[PDB]
Amino acid sequence: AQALNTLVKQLSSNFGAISSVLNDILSRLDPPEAEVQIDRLITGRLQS
Amino acid sequence: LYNSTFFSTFKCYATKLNDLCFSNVYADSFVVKGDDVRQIAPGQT
Repeated sequence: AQALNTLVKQLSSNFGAISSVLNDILSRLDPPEAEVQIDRLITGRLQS
Repeated sequence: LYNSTFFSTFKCYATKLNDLCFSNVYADSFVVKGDDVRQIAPGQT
């Protein structure tokens, strides 16, 4: 149970990027700046 | 308003027309210098 509960809570971690919501950086940043920051949350969520 | 070149910045903190969906939105109007438009920006303390 508490291995899943770690895994769900790390959705909301920023991993050093701007938001942990991809609705935020896609609908606010420039498309070359969105695609660098959305590249950062992918690897961060993968290590979870 | 945005599709115009009579203006100088349109800087928002385009994605700027779909990010614009919130509550009471203001129109804070004031007279700046060109060295003061520079600091109409978040922070700039």
